[PDB]
Amino acid sequence: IIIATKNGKVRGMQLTVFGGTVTAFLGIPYAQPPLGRLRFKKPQSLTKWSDIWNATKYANSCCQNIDQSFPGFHGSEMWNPNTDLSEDCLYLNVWIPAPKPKNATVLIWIYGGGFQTGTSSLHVYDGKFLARVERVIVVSMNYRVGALGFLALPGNPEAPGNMGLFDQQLALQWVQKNIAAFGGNPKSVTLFGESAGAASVSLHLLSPGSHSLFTRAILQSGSFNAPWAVTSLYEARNRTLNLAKLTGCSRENETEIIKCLRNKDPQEILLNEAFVVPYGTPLSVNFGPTVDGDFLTDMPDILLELGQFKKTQILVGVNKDEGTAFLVYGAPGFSKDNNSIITRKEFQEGLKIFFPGVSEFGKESILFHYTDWVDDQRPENYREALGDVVGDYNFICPALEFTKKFSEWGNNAFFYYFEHRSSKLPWPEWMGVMHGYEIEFVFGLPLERRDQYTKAEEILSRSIVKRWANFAKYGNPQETQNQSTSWPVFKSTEQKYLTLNTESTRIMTKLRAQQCRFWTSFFPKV
Ligand SMILES: *[C@@H]1O[C@H](CO[C@@H]2O[C@@H](C)[C@@H](O)[C@@H](O)[C@@H]2O)[C@@H](O[C@@H]2O[C@H](CO)[C@@H](O)[C@H](O)[C@H]2NC(C)=O)[C@H](O)[C@H]1NC(C)=O
Ligand SMILES: *[C@@H]1O[C@H](CO[C@@H]2O[C@@H](C)[C@@H](O)[C@@H](O)[C@@H]2O)[C@@H](O[C@@H]2O[C@H](CO)[C@@H](O)[C@H](O)[C@H]2NC(C)=O)[C@H](O)[C@H]1NC(C)=O
Ligand SMILES: CN(C(=O)Oc1ccc2ccccc2c1)[C@@H]1C2CCN(CC2)[C@H]1Cc1cccnc1
Ligand SMILES: *[C@@H]1O[C@H](CO[C@@H]2O[C@@H](C)[C@@H](O)[C@@H](O)[C@@H]2O)[C@@H](O)[C@H](O)[C@H]1NC(C)=O
Ligand SMILES: *[C@@H]1O[C@H](CO)[C@@H](O)[C@H](O)[C@H]1NC(C)=O
Ligand SMILES: *[C@@H]1O[C@H](CO)[C@@H](O)[C@H](O)[C@H]1NC(C)=O
Ligand SMILES: *[C@@H]1O[C@H](CO)[C@@H](O)[C@H](O)[C@H]1NC(C)=O
Ligand code: NA
Repeated sequence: IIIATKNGKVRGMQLTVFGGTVTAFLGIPYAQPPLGRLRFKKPQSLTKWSDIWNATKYANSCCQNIDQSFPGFHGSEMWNPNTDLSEDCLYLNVWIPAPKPKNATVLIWIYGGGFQTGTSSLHVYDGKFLARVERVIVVSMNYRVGALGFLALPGNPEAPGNMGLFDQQLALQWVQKNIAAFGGNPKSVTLFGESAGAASVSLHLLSPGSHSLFTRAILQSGSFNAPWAVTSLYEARNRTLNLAKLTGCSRENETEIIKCLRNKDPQEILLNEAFVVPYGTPLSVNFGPTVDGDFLTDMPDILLELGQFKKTQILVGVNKDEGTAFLVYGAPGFSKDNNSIITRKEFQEGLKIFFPGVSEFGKESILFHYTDWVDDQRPENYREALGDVVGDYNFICPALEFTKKFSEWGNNAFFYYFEHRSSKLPWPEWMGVMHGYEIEFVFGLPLERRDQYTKAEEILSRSIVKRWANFAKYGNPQETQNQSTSWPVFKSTEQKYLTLNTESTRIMTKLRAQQCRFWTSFFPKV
């Protein structure tokens, strides 16, 4: 099958899924390759072609540093890129149901990776189950990460910042101009993303240039008000200069700095990225979104507080154990290979690692709030406290504050709390329901019975896929047929959320109320 797009014809491939057929277009380009004089610049328009483009295999993933903290360990390496790294990586993928739909709702996926890593060709990001089972069209794109995507000299168009976000935005533009030719409705487009991807989705809610490119939005374990998500103009400039010094590109004319960095090999930029910050944590975002004056016209906390964003429905949620994954990447006493029982002194050492530029009193307040033991004789007490500190501060409390702030302006919002630790995961049990552990359930991998998942997990993923699809089509994430718990809207007063698990789906209220009042009200002062 061939499809005629605004820039030329493209050829796809057929996929047998669950006794049916999905058509896949892997690797359509959506911008001029950002090479040479184009490195660090906004993505440039793609000039037509007269031939048939073969969209039949995933394209190159963008340049990035690979995670090698556990070589040969599937739990980390399944997130490493699975196609060639290259600066020529501005490509996207399309999964359309067969037979060609007539006006299908589109789901657009934005992967995370701390704004430094990630790629849309990962196995857990395969859109074919969602297209087969729910008849939505799934789209995903590669966008530039790290310094190649977010190096910032604010004002200077040679390196204005936010290039990865403008990559995402240009791919959404492609969906507006082209997806009807695939049988999709450009007027029913839902963005969804996880971690830095979720943060990216929330920034598309703020950026006026994105407001007409999508309908609704789904935020999984991530939002732009998280402490890691937005870099100040101060830090962005300092870090760009630290990178120029690290590569001998230090000049006085700032444009001549950008020209000097353009002649460095992609690798040489990648190797020095890590050292532009003085103190780093497992959650560092060396090069990330900034207030560029273009994509972000003001500091996003101000735009949230004052209601400056797209008015629409949102679906937001978090996992029970967001913080645990990061503890084995540097906290003393922790290991994926033992139950990581830490002492009080090890907990305090852990805080120094995750809170380097915090005052001494700051660290003492975290200690005080989180070690008032109900039972001090539990040896996992400190182990669990440090995970909860990292998870509440970095993910859960910013997600709730974003949802409260957002709903206060009249829009329907739905909040979930994902608490299933799946059956086949390679990380140990003490890490619980880890960051990223819901992606496979959202994409419907447990719907594959040969994939070593339990039956309860197939049921959970089936219900989640239905709710996500109903949210994208209708703005309302119910499973209306199989006698399911209704999912109430999240209001600022009552703060009802839905829990997702294989046992009992429950309505609860005011998630982490005492912990988030600490982080969101007391702590930012320090
Ligand atoms: C495809 O459907 C759209 C309408 O989509 C629905 O309405 C949206 C506002 C949004 O809520 C979606 O989730 C819905 O599924 C049709 O749009 C109409 O287009 C005509 C042009 O002929 C226009 O005059 C109408 O005002 C539009 N209706 C709207 C905006 O509701 C569109 O034509 C459909 N196209 C095909 C080929 O089926
Ligand atoms: C759990 O292991 C940590 C990490 O130690 C490493 O991984 C282990 C699985 C094993 O292969 C060790 O030999 C490795 O060093 C242990 O913390 C270490 O403790 C030693 C003293 O025994 C100390 O010298 C190291 O600096 C520690 N390493 C770190 C990263 O803190 C920890 O003691 C183990 N915990 C439990 C409860 O068994
Ligand atoms: C891939 N991997 C990773 O990239 O996680 C980071 C790394 C740095 C971050 C900095 C700030 C904010 C969030 C960050 C997240 C994480 C890492 C820990 C837990 N499993 C396994 C390894 C992954 C979860 C995941 C999967 C896809 C996208 N995201 C996260
Ligand atoms: C693009 O692909 C064309 C056809 O691909 C081949 O034929 C189809 C029917 C499938 O079986 C497919 O897997 C085969 O590889 C080629 O003829 C054409 O040269 C390709 N264009 C390139 C490589 O630039
Ligand atoms: C950048 O930050 C580093 C670390 O804080 C510091 O040493 C340096 O003075 C800052 N400024 C410049 C211009 O390098
Ligand atoms: C910096 O370089 C640019 C690009 O060549 C040039 O237009 C500008 O005059 C230079 N400015 C200074 C102060 O050297
Ligand atoms: C509803 O229940 C039936 C069995 O009674 C099951 O096969 C089906 O997939 C379920 N659907 C959803 C959307 O959960
Ligand atoms: Na209550």
